Amino acid sequence: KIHPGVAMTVVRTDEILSENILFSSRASTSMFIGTPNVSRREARVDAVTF
Amino acid sequence: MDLKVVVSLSSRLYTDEIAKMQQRIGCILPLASTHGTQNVQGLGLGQVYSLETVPDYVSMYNYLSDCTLAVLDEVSVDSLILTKIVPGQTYAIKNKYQPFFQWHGTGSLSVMPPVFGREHATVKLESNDVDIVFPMVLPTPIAEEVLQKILLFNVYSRVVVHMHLGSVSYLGHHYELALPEVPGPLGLALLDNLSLYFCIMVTLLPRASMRLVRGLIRHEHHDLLNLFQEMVPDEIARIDLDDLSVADDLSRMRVMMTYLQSLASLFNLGPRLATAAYSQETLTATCWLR
Amino acid sequence: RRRLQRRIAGLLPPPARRLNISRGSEFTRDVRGLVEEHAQASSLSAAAVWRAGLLAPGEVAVAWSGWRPPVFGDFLIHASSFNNAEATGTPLFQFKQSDPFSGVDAVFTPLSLFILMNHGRGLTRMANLLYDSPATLADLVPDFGRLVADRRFHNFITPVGPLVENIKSTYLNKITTVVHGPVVSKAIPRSTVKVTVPQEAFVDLDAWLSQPCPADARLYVALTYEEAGPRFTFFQSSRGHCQIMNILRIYYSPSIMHRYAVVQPLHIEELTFGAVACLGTFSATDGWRRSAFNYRGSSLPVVEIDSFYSNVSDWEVIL
Repeated sequence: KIHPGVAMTVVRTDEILSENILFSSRASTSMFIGTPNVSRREARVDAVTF
Repeated sequence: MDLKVVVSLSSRLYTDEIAKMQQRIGCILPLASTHGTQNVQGLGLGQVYSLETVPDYVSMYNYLSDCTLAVLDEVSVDSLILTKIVPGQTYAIKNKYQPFFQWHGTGSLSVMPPVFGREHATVKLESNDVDIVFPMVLPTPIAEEVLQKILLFNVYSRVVVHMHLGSVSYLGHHYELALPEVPGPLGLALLDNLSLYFCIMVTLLPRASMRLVRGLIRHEHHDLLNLFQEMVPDEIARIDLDDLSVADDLSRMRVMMTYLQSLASLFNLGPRLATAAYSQETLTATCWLR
Repeated sequence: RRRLQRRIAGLLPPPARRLNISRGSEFTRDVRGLVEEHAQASSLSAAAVWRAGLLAPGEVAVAWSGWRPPVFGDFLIHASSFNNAEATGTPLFQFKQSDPFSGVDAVFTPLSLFILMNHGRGLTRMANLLYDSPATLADLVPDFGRLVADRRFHNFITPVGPLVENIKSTYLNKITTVVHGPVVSKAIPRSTVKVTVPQEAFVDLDAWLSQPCPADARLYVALTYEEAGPRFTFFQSSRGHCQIMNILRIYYSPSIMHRYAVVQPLHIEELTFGAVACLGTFSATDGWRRSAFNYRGSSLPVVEIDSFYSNVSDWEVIL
């Protein structure tokens, strides 16, 4: 427990779970909504996956 | 059945990267998942083949057999679409690969990690800061020649004849391929299993066929016999001193043909494509997964 | 050439791969025409037959879609050689009998396949509880000791896929099994069928290693040759056959040197460390939900692979 001939500066990172607040102004972004088209992916032998 | 995987890029895409990707339309690309939409990470062979100096081809094979396969048909800015290759469907796969291997009529295609360089089959995407590389698709005999040339350079590395091994030769052109130095534990494990197979071959191999070829070299000269240079090997001399017996030979061949099928399946790494009716004027082939 | 347009109108339109829905609440007739698959069983009237469309050639069409109809293997077995308390979805194994004309075949569940390995030397409690006497099974294989001794037991047993129909006859049982295709039960209330493999004989190989998740995770059955008699293990993997023989050699790496150390292979035929065979594919996500199989007395753990596509293959030797 003697001191060595050198020192150290211990850096670490600490994660903090926050509860954010998002503001956004009116008419900031114009967006086009598409069409919800349905499909068939896989005809597995007992269940078909849409 | 609907096979359409749209891959949304998380950023934009410049016109040079668009024009480079648009030349590679119809080339086979692997995917991470099999779902509807995907992000750009996991696409291509680039996640296992990093931008380094050291490759590892057998790990890319273990990736390629694990992941699915898709064909690149539409590329746009911010999103490019792919068409999956599920077994049971029949696809039109165009020959849009720059080292031009001419395809056989109703032969068999075979996907492949990029043996002719990283920079050769790739697109640099600085915009999404990743790299999409394209797996090579070449016919199955030339694929076997490339695979055995890689393994032969892996075993001859502690010996040295280089350019006689480090360059594939096809009737269209002969091509150089990238030669690494060590495949790590996976290529050595493949060589381990093939060493088991080869050593058990030289256990159970018959002796009457050596007695055939020893007199046959002394009898006949052939292109199957010119590589011995009219010198029977000494192992033929020190094995053919015994007699010949047909019962132990039929006992030996019943394990020889039993093991050679599994040795044939020790070269089926990477998924295989069974093709049909390849037209040499449109460079596309009606092909499906085998 | 105007009848040609009528023929091509009868031939053109595939089932819709895409359909623009607006809401799910309306449930239009177009999306019903998308989601409907023609059945396989209907009542015995002209209206029900014409409505289900069984009489359409090749595939069902009322008066191609990526679906393949299954094929059924029809097997006649002795009522003693099989247990009628078996589950439906259990994979069986026809043994090629050595007579020129038989009529009656010989199939084996992996429970029944266990007691051919046990005698001469949990799971075994349930196995001996189901079949009382091994000697009524150990004569179906006439020369079991020689065939195990010269390591030719893999080429005489071929897999057959899971069972679907088992009529409860008294002397000569007829069972139906799906040797290829979508495994689905032939019951008048069409209910699903789960391939059941007992738990101690089914060791996973994905979690045995412990990112690209594929869809079709195959199921490999594996005969190996041990000094304690041969063993029938089952392996689930999401990889290729090229991958599966390498990783199964790595998995059996202690057992090969075990069999070598206790017994020197004095002849040339004892080198083969059995073989493997792909039994078919299933979905890698909801695969292998664990369940239980209850007899009257006891209960063993058993895996339940659901929605299996049976596809057997030839034997690839392990060494």
